[PDB]
Amino acid sequence: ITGTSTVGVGRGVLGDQKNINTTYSTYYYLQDNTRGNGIFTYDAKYRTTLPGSLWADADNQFFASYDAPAVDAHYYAGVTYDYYKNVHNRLSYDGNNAAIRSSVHYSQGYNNAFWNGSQMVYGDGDGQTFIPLSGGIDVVAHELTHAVTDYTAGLIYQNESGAINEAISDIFGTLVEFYANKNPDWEIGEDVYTPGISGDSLRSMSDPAKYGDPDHYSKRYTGTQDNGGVHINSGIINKAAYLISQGGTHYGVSVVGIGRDKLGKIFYRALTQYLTPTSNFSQLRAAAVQSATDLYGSTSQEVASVKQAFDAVGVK
Ligand SMILES: N[C@@H](CCCC[NH3+])C(=O)O
Ligand SMILES: [Ca+2]
Ligand SMILES: [Ca+2]
Ligand SMILES: [Ca+2]
Ligand SMILES: [Ca+2]
Ligand SMILES: [Zn+2]
Repeated sequence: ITGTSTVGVGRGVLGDQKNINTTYSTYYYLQDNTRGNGIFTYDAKYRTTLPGSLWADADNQFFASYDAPAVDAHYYAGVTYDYYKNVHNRLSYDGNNAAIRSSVHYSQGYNNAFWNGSQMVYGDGDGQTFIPLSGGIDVVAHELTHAVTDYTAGLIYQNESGAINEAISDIFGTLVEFYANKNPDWEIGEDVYTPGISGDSLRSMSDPAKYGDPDHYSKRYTGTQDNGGVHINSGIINKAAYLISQGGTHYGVSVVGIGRDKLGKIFYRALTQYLTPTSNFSQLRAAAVQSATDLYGSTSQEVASVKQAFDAVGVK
């Protein structure tokens, strides 16, 4: 809509209070004009028709429990925008400030969120397995990172290429968690998964086998479920990103950690410069080793730790 840039306030899924960029024209719209061609948040109103209606509010106050998922979808899209702009000099998901569109209240009891090729979609969950999935900054950053991947490497959402795709989304989901610096971790979806059970998560990068995901190439899933295990074989790359950042010893291979900034730079460079739609794990190692070499030189600790990390999860 055409209108005035303004600042509203509301509560997120977790009851946290935050300010949100709105646009005034009769109603206050969840439209942020401060970021590229803007960030727009829509109400799917418990239906599967997309995007639904641009989120509208009479008083610019978003404190109803109905409002909570919209507040987080809108705010965490902004933090994610800021991360790619400030840390990687990237303007929105397409590199040219494309409008970022989110719909919340998708379907009834929907225990998922997705990038549909055009926009992000968040369910409310059933209240048991999930609460509203926009509540997780790692979830919002994960789904918008699918958009980045689609406009860069274009990794095919199948087999090894699909697993790298899933891994990139978990890596950048987590680095956006750390950039926003609330209670960041190396787990995926802890904030919105199983509200009755504390301490658990959907997936773990630090120890993927905790949730039944392989942490070594030799334990890879080769069946057809989950498009050839895109959410499963992602553990092998997830664990490698974790060792590169934090270090550790895994099946007796020692890796010196180089921290989150360097991990980000290396994997962003691999994503935008070397990876292709059909890239496998082996070509991801080569891409990640070339990126560290470009950035830090062939003889650096940074290149050594990428090599030791890919060695540790059994990727030659
Ligand atoms: N995003 C993962 C986990 C979601 C929870 C399962 N309903 C997937 O779709 O496989
Ligand atoms: Ca209101
Ligand atoms: Ca957390
Ligand atoms: Ca997390
Ligand atoms: Ca839980
Ligand atoms: Zn994903």
